[PDB]
Amino acid sequence: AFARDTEVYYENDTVPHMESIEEMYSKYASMNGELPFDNGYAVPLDNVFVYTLDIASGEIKKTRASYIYREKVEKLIEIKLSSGYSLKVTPSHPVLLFRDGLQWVPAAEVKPGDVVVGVREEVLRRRIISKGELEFHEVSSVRIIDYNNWVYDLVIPETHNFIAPNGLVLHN
Repeated sequence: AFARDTEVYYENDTVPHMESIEEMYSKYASMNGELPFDNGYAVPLDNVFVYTLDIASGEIKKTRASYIYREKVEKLIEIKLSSGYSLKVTPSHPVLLFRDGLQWVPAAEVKPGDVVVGVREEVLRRRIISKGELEFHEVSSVRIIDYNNWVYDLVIPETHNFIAPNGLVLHN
């Protein structure tokens, strides 16, 4: 799951939005209502789409996202890239790395010097979005953060990943 300030890129109705996952949760809770589930809460999404990468081919396509779920968590791992971007996730959250080949590795196994996989972000702003160009980012720091707040998961029925506004390929 993702920290509240994780930016997400999505379309609804045909127009793009870029906002934090908490902002997006709050928008759809205003529009659709919140459902208590497990120790958390879920909100339904209507005609929200995110972009996803077929990692083997490099084809990017739109796919629907159905729900966002949130729950409270005490500690997260922050993976700070040399670029300055931070991915703040729960410790078992899979992160797409290149080590000996492309591999999903849980966040708690990521180390400084690892490289995280993304696409050139310009691809999300093209009129037609078809093929991604991969780009790798080096991990500078990995540390535990005292978080004590809501973490967010996106339910995407057809796929295991979606693309962030900075192009990172994130596990759903």
